[PDB]
Amino acid sequence: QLKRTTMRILIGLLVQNPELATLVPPLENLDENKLPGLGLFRELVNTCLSQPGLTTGQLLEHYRGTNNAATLEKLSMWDDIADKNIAEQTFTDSLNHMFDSLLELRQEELIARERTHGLSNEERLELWTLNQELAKDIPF
Ligand SMILES: [Zn+2]
Ligand SMILES: [Zn+2]
Repeated sequence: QLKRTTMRILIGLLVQNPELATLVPPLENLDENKLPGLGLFRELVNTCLSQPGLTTGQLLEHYRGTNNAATLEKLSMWDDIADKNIAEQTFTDSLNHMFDSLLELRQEELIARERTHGLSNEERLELWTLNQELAKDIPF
């Protein structure tokens, strides 16, 4: 009866449909500490890209023995996301929500940085840009 969250959907859908990994943009320069589940998601995407065509069982086997194995097992049997017809649309929708979340975190970071240290011209333009566009047992 797992409740839906952005990272649960992304990781769950990827485990159940590893071919979805090809839809993910490069995540190399993201800070996994800013978003629970992001580090795991990025690991899974890299595994899938390393072995095109791998099945769900082959993906889960690669992660046997890791500290996330039990969580991926649960997401692999999570039938709330099991529908194949809407899987891809749900994946790309949730991808955008994840990056939306990172935008909101960055805006909050720049606001805090502005009070404590002030902003550079580049950072102040970034904050202005964010303000305009943002106005318009599983641990994640
Ligand atoms: Zn590996
Ligand atoms: Zn949406």
